[PDB]
Amino acid sequence: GVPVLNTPGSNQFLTSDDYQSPSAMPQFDETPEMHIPGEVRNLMEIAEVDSVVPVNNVTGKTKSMDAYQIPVGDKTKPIFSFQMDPGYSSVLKRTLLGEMLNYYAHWSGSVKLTFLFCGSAMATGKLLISYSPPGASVPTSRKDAMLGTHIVWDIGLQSSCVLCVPWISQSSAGYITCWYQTNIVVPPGAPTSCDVLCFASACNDFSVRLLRDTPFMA
Amino acid sequence: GVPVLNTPGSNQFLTSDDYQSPSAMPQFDETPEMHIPGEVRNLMEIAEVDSVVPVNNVTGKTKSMDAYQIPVGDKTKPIFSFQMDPGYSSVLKRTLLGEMLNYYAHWSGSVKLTFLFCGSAMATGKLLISYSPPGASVPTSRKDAMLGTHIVWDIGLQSSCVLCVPWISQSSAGYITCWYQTNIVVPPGAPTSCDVLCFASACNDFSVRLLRDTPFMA
Amino acid sequence: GVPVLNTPGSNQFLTSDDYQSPSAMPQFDETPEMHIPGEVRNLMEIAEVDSVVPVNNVTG
Amino acid sequence: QTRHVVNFHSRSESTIENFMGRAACVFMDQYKINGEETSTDRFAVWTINIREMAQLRRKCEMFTYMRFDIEMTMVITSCQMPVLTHQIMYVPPGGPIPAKVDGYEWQTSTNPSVFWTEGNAPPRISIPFISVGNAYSSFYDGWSHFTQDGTYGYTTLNAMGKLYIRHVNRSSPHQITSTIRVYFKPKHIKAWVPRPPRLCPYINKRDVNFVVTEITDSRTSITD
Amino acid sequence: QTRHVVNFHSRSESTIENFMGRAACVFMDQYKINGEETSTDRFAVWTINIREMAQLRRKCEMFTYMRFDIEMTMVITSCQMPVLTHQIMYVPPGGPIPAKVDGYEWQTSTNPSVFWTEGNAPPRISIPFISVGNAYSSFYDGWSHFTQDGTYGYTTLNAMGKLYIRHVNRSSPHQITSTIRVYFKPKHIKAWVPRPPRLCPYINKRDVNFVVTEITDSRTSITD
Amino acid sequence: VRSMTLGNSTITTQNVVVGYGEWPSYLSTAEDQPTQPDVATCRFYTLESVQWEKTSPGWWWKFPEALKNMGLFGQNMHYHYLGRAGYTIHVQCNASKFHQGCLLVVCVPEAEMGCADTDTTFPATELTTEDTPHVFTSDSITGKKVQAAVCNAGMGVGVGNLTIFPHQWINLRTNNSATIVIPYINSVPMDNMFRHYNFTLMIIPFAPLNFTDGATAYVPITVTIAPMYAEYNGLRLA
Repeated sequence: GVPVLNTPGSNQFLTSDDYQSPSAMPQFDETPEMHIPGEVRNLMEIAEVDSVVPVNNVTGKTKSMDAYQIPVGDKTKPIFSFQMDPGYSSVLKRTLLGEMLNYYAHWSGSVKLTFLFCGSAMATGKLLISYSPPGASVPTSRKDAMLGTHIVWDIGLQSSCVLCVPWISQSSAGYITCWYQTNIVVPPGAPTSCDVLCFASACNDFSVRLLRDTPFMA
Repeated sequence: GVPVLNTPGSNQFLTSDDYQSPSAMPQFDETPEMHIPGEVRNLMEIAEVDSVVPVNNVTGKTKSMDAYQIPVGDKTKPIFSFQMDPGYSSVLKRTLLGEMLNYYAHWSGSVKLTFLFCGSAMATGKLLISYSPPGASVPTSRKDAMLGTHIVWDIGLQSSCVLCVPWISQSSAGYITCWYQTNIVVPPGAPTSCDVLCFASACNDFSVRLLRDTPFMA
Repeated sequence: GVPVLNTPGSNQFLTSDDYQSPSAMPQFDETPEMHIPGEVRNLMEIAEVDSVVPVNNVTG
Repeated sequence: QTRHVVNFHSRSESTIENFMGRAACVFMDQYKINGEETSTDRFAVWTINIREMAQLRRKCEMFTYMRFDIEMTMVITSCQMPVLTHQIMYVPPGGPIPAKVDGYEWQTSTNPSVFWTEGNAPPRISIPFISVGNAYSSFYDGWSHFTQDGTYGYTTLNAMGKLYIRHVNRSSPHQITSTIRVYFKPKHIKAWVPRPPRLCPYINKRDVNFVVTEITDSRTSITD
Repeated sequence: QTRHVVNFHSRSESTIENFMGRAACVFMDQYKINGEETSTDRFAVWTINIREMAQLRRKCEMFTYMRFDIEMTMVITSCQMPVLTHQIMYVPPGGPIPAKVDGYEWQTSTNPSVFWTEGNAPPRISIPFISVGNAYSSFYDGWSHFTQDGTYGYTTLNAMGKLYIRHVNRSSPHQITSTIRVYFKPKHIKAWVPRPPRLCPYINKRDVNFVVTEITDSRTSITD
Repeated sequence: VRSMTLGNSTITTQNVVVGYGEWPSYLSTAEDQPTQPDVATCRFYTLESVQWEKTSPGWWWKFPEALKNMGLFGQNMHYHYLGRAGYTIHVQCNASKFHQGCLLVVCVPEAEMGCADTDTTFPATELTTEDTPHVFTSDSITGKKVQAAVCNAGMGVGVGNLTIFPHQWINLRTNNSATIVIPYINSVPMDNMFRHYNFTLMIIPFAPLNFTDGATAYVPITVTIAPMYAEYNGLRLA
């Protein structure tokens, strides 16, 4: 019949191939597909969902829900500060963003952060959210944070300030520090100490290349 | 199904084949190609670049940069003389021309030579550059070199004389000798002894067929 | 993929076959054919040439 | 390593078929050829489920509902004769199982089986979407038996079958101990209802029970 | 030999794909099958790089930047039984490596591996352009760690992966010593920024260090 | 005679070798956004003049970080960790009419140099001394430093066939000035300016300087670099 000749690679089993498998049950006709709500067609649709970031993950507050709460209410040291990279960072590694990025080796994109102030409706103050570029050093003072990139976030007007941090990739990252511009001003009835929740997702669109096994599972 | 029959040569591994290799990472999408300056699309684009030829490669002057310098400034013996073949010639075997030709067994083409006079701007003389055909014998005198092919290269007018030597191939070659037509005439201020650099490349287009392993590497 | 089945005569070496041999030097481009005088395209062009016949081939 | 300009724009490797559809070894087992005519060590079983090893199990728990064809390719070895021929019998969810290597179930016409002889390419058997419902459920917050009886969390919709494997050779002069490695692969996979990733380590292969684990790794202060 | 009229006009053999794209043996290694359950002599490694043997290394140093798919075909032998089946596991640059022949890394779904049984055609596995950048760099005049730390000349962009090779057979009655010959081949190769050829001999396989060599072979006088 | 000016730096010049036939250009994304300084950066940075005697074997500079203390370009290297530029390089020689000699002015992208005694490395301050040039040597040397013998310039290649790169001959018989434009050759669009040396301007005297007992005993070689189309990463939020 047809003269064929087997190339190198015949009668082998490459694990990652896409050949036509001979079906064991050919007569069998499978169940018709109904419409089920909430289809996922791409993994990066999970990374685009905001989720609470455990910024206050200090040594004794990680098995409770005090990990998610940033205590607000000393103006010389910042409120919080963390590396801005969803991989290899204790704060952003178990986020929905940071967990769908540990399945991959090459990823690059931007990341948006939402700071929801969960204090009273009468508490009023200012917080200064500074961003350092990936090469720069952290601000040691509030003035040195003001001279860089910042957003003086008035709490009494808006209760949710949104960032969008670019240049986030791996294959020495940024910083999101936060400072007391003013103290929390509060009437006699409302409580003095408040909390700030944080969030993280993919800002506009996220690029991600090389799939691997996750490190968390043992 | 389809009646096939395996020919002789099935299930063998010919080293030089061009078969469709089954890709191990099919899902993987490779990095987009940016434009990088200076693309090579053919090896003979390296042979067409001029490069300095160590004509003065005598027994004690090959580990210094005195190999490249032809001393100018006795009219009975020639200044320099060498075989005109980029293979199996000590002068032209480590040139960019002569080194991309040792990767091949069959090559044929022409070769151009540039003689850059690196003396003073006041030194003036004449040099007679004779060419012997691949069968002919070398000229023993200046007159016998004048009766063949030559170019009386006036240094005081132009400082760079270009040749183009044809019939250069292997699968008993020419000669580029050089003679004192006149001595180097020099004013009282300028130095008396000068140098002449040489160059070599492919003249118009170069033909080359059978790839092999280079002899230099051990 | 394509369901094939090997017939009798697979993986054999018939001496007189005309199959596509895998070329060992694929990059190699052979020398161009010049015109050489006196091409033979058929053996019976040799038989049509006269030649002297040894009729007197006696024992000595 | 150093931080490079990772400049490209692609999410083709983040789709569901390029995330789940990867072959992974899910079942090693030994099975002899001779001796002990009534023994359970002359064949393999492996009830097919996604909760086999925790690396793949974690990926299937990104999503609540998913449907997919499976295309497994076995890799069978041998130790210690003639040329050996094997049999990999897939029984459907409604199917009789053998009790011994010489049971009559092995001859059931409704149980498809491949007869792979040693030396060739590995045997590949593909199984369509069997389930009664419209998708396989990774999680089932419900009770199998009505009125809150036993067996929490186990629905019968996400039953995929079993995979009985034996030598077809009746006997041998010496002992031959074959090893099989089943390479499971989802194919033509769709997935619904995303779900947060697993945080705690896995305890058992039929339940969701866990030990309370910390959220993230701890650091010294909030500002360092 | 004699000087003939070498009359033809061709430079198809001087293109980059017809100059670099040639299969050359770059890795011989031995690996046993049994004994020494915790040993490093039961599998092979070969971190994939172009700086393997000096004959090929010299050709890749004609050019500063180049990008190419690689398509290697192993040639596996054996000495001293059953029919043997091997496993050639390519791990990507981001990939876990085995420490022993029985490590769990061998079962990683993201590490593609071929299971070649003895007697068939040689196994062929093809790997695309992996690198993070836009080309592989033959030379890197720079430091891996910022602020001029150690490890000169080694960038992480030109990392290609590794190639772990073992027997899949768990044991054997006698000793079997297999030999593998990896045939590396660049494919679909582009090359930028030409570069002068190497003059001095090579010292070490991870650096450009050299001994000062003479330019050409010496002759007696300038005129002979 | 053309008096070029860029910003607040004017030089006086007297044909350009565009490296690899390409003129430097900008990179043209909201995920990563470059900043184009344009202001300053493009001015002429004249290095210290280099005296070329009869026994000088050569010099080399390693860029981009040879300009690490040169004004705003050397200050934007500390604030941005990614960048790229073009580096128009003028090389005058202003010798007399009775001096003779010849120079090879070549740029050599990715000049990975070799240690002097192999089996070890060099302490990273031997490749570059910012502004000042490391000279070559006439013979072999030992010690934990760069094998700076000419005939094997840095890379173990022949020094004669170093002409494959963007080059220019300065023959004092004919000309005195050289100019080379090097359009950022690299495998990644932007890279750090302290880790990676994009190219190595090395000036190598093939024909040695010569003169008589009345002339000046040296010829000062003047090097001038203009970083063109320098762009950096973004520091602002998106």
